[PDB]
Amino acid sequence: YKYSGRDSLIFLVDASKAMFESQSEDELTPFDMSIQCIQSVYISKIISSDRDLLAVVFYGTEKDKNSVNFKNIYVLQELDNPGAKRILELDQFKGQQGQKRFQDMMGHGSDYSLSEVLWVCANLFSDVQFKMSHKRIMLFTNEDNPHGNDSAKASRARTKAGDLRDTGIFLDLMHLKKPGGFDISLFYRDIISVHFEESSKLEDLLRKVRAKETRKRALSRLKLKLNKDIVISVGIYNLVQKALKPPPIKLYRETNEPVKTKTRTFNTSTGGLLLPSDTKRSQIYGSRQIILEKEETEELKRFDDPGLMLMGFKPLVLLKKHHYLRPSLFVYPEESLVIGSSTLFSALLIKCLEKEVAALCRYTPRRNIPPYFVALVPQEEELDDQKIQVTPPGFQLVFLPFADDKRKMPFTEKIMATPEQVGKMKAIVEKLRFTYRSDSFENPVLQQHFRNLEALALDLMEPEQAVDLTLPKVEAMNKRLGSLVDEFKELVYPPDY
Amino acid sequence: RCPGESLINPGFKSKKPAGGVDF
Amino acid sequence: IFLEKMGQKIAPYSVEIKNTCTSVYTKDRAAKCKIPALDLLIKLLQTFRSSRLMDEFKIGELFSKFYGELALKKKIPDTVLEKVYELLGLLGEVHPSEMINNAENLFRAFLGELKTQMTSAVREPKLPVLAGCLKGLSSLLCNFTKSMEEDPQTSREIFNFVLKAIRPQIDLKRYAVPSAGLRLFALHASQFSTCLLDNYVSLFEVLLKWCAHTNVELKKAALSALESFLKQVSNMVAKNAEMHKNKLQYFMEQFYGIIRNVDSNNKELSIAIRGYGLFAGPCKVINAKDVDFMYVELIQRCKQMFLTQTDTGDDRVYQMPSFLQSVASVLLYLDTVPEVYTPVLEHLVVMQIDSFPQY
Amino acid sequence: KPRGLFS
Amino acid sequence: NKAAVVLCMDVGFTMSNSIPGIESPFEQAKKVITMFVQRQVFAENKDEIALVLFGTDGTDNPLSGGDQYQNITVHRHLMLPDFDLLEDIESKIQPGSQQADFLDALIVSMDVIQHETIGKKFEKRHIEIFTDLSSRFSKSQLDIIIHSLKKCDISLQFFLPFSLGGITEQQKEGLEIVKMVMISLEGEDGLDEIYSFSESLRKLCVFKKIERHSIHWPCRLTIGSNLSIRIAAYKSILQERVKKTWTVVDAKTLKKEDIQKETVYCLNDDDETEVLKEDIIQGFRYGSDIVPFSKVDEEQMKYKSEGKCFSVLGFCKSSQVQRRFFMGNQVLKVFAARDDEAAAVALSSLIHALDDLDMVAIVRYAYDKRANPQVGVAFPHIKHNYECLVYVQLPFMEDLRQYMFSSLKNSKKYAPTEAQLNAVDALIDSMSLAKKDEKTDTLEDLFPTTKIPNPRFQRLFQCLLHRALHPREPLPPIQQHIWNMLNPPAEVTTKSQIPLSKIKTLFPLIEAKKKDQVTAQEIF
DNA sequence: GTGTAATCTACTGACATCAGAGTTCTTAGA
DNA sequence: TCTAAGAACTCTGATGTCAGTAGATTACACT
Repeated sequence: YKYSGRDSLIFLVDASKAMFESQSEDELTPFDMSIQCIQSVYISKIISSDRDLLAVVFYGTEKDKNSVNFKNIYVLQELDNPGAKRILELDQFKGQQGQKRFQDMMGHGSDYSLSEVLWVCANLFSDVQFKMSHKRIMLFTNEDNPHGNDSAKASRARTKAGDLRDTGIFLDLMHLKKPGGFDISLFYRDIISVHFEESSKLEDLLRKVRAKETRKRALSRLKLKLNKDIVISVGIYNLVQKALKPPPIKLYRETNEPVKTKTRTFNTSTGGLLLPSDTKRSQIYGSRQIILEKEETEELKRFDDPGLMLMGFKPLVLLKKHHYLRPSLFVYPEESLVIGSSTLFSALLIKCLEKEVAALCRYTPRRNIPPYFVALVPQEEELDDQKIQVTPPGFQLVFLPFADDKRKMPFTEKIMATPEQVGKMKAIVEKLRFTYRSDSFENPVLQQHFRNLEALALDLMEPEQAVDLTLPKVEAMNKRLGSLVDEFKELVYPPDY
Repeated sequence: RCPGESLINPGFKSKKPAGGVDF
Repeated sequence: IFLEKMGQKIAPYSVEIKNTCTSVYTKDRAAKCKIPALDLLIKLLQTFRSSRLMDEFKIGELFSKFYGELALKKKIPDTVLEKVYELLGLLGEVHPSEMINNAENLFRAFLGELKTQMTSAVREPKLPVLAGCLKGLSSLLCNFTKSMEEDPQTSREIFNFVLKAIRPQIDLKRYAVPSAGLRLFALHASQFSTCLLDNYVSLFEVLLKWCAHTNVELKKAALSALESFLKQVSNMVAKNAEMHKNKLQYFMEQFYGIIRNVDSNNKELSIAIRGYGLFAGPCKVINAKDVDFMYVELIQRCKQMFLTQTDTGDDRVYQMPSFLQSVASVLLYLDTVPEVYTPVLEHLVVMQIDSFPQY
Repeated sequence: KPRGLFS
Repeated sequence: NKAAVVLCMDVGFTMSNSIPGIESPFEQAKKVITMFVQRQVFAENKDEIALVLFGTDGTDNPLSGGDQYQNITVHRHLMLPDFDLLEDIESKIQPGSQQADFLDALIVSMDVIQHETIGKKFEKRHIEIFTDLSSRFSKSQLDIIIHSLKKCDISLQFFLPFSLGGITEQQKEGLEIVKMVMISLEGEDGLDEIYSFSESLRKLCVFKKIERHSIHWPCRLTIGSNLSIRIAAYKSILQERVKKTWTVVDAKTLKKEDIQKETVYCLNDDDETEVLKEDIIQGFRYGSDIVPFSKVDEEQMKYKSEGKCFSVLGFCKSSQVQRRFFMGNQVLKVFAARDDEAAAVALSSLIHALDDLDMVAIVRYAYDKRANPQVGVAFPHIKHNYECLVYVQLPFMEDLRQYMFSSLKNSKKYAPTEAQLNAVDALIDSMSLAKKDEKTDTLEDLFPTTKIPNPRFQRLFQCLLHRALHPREPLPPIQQHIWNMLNPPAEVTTKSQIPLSKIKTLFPLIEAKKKDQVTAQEIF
């Protein structure tokens, strides 16, 4: 879908006693399972996408809250952006005492009707003003025949859920270990888009996974001036960009209210609230003072207008991988401007890969920025993993240093090791061989930070303290490697350290 | 379609479970 | 809307609308609440100009509160900074005695900001802010006159920034800037009049050109500026020698060539009738025997201001009052000539008074 | 490597 | 280093007169020393400069004589450069109507270095002679001078109006006498202290590269719990920023302390002004609501690294680490500790055992305590004088963005036809910079972009120059030689024009809009 | 004039980013 | 016998960017 549309998601639990207070074991509880799910996807969505909408609803309860079509349904929460007080409302109903806390309020086991329940949720999504990209309902019921004993009750539901799917709201399901069996082919076969224990999907809602997830958006758009005249529009996209702990919002102590930092400039002698025109900019050199205006400290540092000028072609081997400037950015075509320029770009991509070549360009991302120099290395897609595109096809902008960047480094000379000293090393190295994958690690600080933030925010008894994956697991490095550190200590240097 | 797309956070690709060094 | 529906009707309760506007403006952060709070002050001050209540408004507080905001003008959103200047320059209009020492530092502020905004190399102009300056300045000049007799440098600077706003040096795709420069020029051509005889053809060329643009408020702002331009230019030779026959020839030619022919709006055409009225007090100075013939030609033009050829619902709403608002000046200082024009004034009397219920 | 004028 | 420089400049009559295809040898030398003075006028080196003029119609020196030590002025003493020296060089200096001797000026200048080098500190020293060879002299003190140039430890650079691949017999014989003097000083390297005004104006074209070190950092490379090696890394690429910030100054007083920057605070309940030392507490944001931390309770719960660590996690092929993903602010070069000969053999073994397997290291790093822990790829390479193993940061799982860009081989709506392909086939060979004029299998490297100086700093110092010498005037255009350097023009543009001319027809070029500037209200 | 289009130009949320300022460490150090 | 000049890292604040929303300007048009 288009950029702005929120994900929006409504959670809809069976309040019926026959599941709600029920267990075959003692070790879980289907309502305590669903509520855990709702709290846990909801705490995922809080860290990861505060912009996307959640609601939660109980059907078949005995005391009601709805707009209309009231009987035996209670909207615990209408659609809203997610936060702490909502997670605190769900927390109240959890656990052995929780399954009594709920009973003092909304009441349990009464008759219900899916064609009314699906009506209610529909009205909910309608009532909200925002643009929605995905509209999804989640069923937390075990009741595999949903009391369609009256087939002329049940045909209402099936038609109404035809109407859900027809209006482009989706609906989705989880089965919840009903004693002895559950089978979708009896009923729910036509409500969703051979026999089950409990859903292999449901564990994915307990991943508790944390990052920002920020959708595909351009960094900027530019014109690749091949010369004085021929241009194509290309995008500039950010495939790799270091995340930061979110900017902290300064607060008033006594009320927790946000407060404005409200800075001014004031003359050291006098009451002049000096305006931006009152003051210049300056330097000191050679015991004299150089004076420039607030226009020209940024008229200096201009050279060009936003674009990409072509500078001719190179071998890919001469672009030496030791000197690297800043993270590489992707280039991909954009018919939003320069229509049909995709036809040129695609031929340019295809044929550079045959030539074993890069294009060299000069690059300005904005007006009032100096040109850097950038090699456009061409790119090719590994769809072989059943069209999981690990690599998009296009170009990489790889940046190149200038003289000033390549800092001087001290004198040293040696070519010291013998073939035995390499030969022992060639063993330890081959014993320590693993497979790195790009996603195999996580930031120890930024992951810890969210766990501290939750303890403070949901008022938890403890920080979760989940230990990081960057420390070497040194006992495994002792054992897999084995004792071979002694080959350095014996064969390579004296015993004095 | 389903195979790579997360149920917690749709359209976005499924976050695999952290890994680290293991031989 | 309700203050406009009702007007001045019952003044003795009105201060509480002011207190609501300054309280809203200070306590609400949203520009979309600051905008109506400013807008309602503009109309409130503008309608109570002649009132009993204009002292208890605390009009001298109101300058100090909204002038102080220019201390951090860079932080104020662009469209709110229109209205701060619309307001500030209006304080100089409505109650001059409380502005008497302040308005000179405000001239320094308005000129210094507008020079910076028109002539900066580092950025394209913030069109809303530029418009806010020309709008506020148009009230400022109503008192505190920078008329070319005194302060010749600042009065030249105001005039050649009005040329920078008025000239379509390149065409804009929105015209709030020309629209504001035109209202300024229309109310204050009296301030810059030696320059009106310096730049004279380029002024009437560009002013006439704006009259062709189909945008309606631009067109009304355009047209009302030519009337005042010719008004000031008339006063410039009501008390000057023969040197200006060359200039009078250009005016008595060109707009007459429009009146006697043009297929255009009642605004373009009824101005050129306003024009021909004004030049009597100039023209008597070279020859009394052209003063009668311009009255003869005003009434012998009325037969074709009539003859619009089925121009329903537009022509009488501005056409004939212009015939009468261009015919006193041809006799006011004279006593020479006998008059058919008096009996034929029945033609204008009955026409004019019959059309009183028609507008 | 160079020095003097070539500092 | 703290250096001595002594410009020893011939200002006799004759250098005013020339081969008509060039500027005079007088003004050529004056321009060279101008193009020099500018350099250390900006660069924050600790280097003292002196000026000596010879062929002067007067004389001013500590050593005055009747025939020797005469027609010489010691015009400026040995101190750090300044703008008034640059103005005097650019505008004050005159040819004398008389003539003088460079051996003459050299002895005075070298004796001035023997005075100045005692009472204040130095490391390296130079003397620099500029002339047309109109000096007439006896070949007197020369062996004692060459001996004394060793005993004083001063090198001589010599500057001339003509080539070393219409000149007078006097210039030919004078050069053989300069050769004989530098052969006597240094032998075969000695003639590389000799420079033409031609090649030097064609080399002094630009301001200096910004001089900065990478600071030392001592550490311990640790492949397993018991085995540590001493390591000390240096930054190698850093995206470099200017030393001095733009100071803020009052428009009429021009004093850098008449402005105080009040960062005042407001609660929105009609301008209740807070005190940061008592009443302001940072918060983070958590969904639809704010939660208060304390800056002093984040430090109680914050992830604290247990040490200033460097330690390898394991190894894996070059295949595991594709080009794109590299994510760093800087590159390290990660070296065996100074005078540790045990580390030297051990680390040379480490990286020589990576040169052959295509294996790479993966490493936890941390520069110092409290700073963030860090991960990534310690990537080896080889040069005949040392082993390379650079360290570079790689992404964590939340630094990496995955998007399915609509994939382009589905070409049925964006057709790459035979004639379009058969145009491009010639473009990308035709506009090659790298030309095969070699048998090393290294191409000419016709545009060595990593050897170019940053145009941002050339442009900055060029403005600071112009506004120093012309202190109330407007700013200049980009100096043209900067475009001539920053372009890639010469023969490549002569090759390109025809293959580009068939792109213009075989491919479409539908519109884009334009936007304006101060041109939106500027003259003519 | 009066009334209905079509369409330019704004403002905001959000995301990257240079600069600028606060903070701990090496060498040169009376 | 130690006191600043030079690094280094993080963090904060402004400027510019993109996508999307919607208002007011302003064109087009009536026989």
